[PDB]
Amino acid sequence: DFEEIPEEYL
Amino acid sequence: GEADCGLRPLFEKKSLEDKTERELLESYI
Amino acid sequence: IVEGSDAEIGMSPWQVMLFRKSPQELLCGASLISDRWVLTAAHCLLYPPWDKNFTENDLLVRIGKHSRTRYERNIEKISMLEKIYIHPRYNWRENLDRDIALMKLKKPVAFSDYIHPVCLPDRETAASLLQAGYKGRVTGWGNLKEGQPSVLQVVNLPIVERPVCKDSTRIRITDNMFCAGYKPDEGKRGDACEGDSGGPFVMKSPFNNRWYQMGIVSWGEGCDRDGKYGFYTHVFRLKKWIQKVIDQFGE
Ligand SMILES: COc1cc(C)c(S(=O)(=O)NC[C@@H](O)[C@H](Cc2ccccc2)NCc2cccc(Cl)c2)c(C)c1C
Ligand code: NA
Repeated sequence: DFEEIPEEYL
Repeated sequence: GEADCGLRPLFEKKSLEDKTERELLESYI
Repeated sequence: IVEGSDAEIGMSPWQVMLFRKSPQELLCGASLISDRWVLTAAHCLLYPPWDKNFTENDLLVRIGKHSRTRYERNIEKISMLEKIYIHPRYNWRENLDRDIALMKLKKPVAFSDYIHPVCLPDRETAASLLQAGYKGRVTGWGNLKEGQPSVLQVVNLPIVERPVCKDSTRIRITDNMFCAGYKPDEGKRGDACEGDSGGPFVMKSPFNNRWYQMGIVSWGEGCDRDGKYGFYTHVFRLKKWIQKVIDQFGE
């Protein structure tokens, strides 16, 4: 449902 | 607290008012 | 937020989204009170009855946002948590007494047009503004009805007389809560709703033109029901605890 956030944040 | 707290760059800092803040002021009787 | 309206851009630059890492989803609202401290409701982080007990690594905070779902490139900043602090006397068993928590960010967030801290009240600002009839403002990306918003929603709601809050519910109300919302007679409506919790109830001081966070969205029974009110954590009453954690654990 949400736009994927940049991988760095995960 | 912080020196600049609660002063919004796009409103208070520029002296612009948002569309309903006046509803709050009008309630502070 | 029920019966609110779309926020203006930069209207609530202290608004924070509490974001679950996996699966990627909104948990709650929150507020920015300095470059490294974020305020939210304890129950957003800890609620045993529903097996909720987040640790630092489960969570992100998204600051500077307006859209709920979109990644707001060049506008929002996403921060990792260094440490969570739940009020030691948060009452999750009975009534969410002291529904407050602090989150320390790993790194300072940079302030911008879209990212800016809210003030915490002094005793005098609280004494002066926390009065029945006086309106505060609640923002959040929570449900629109007891679907979901495209953008940050805003509603202004009057503080309600304490006997009226008490008589609206079977829940035992404490001095660390206040309620807000219109009465059935009053002809206007609005309320927080699910997903809005942990977000700020703010008031603009007519004395110094600054926004103060007077409440934290804590609980209600349904959303926008007639004869019911939203309940907010009373921030000034818990301010000693706030300062204690920051003095001790802040740098
Ligand atoms: C422990 O005390 C409570 C626990 C729950 C789980 C509930 S409830 O009936 O479930 N309602 C609260 C819930 O709808 C949310 C807050 C919440 C969410 C998860 C766990 C605990 C609390 N209410 C959000 C909200 C809606 C409308 C207005 C406002 Cl101010 C907040 C209530 C009232 C109390 C006193
Ligand atoms: Na209500």
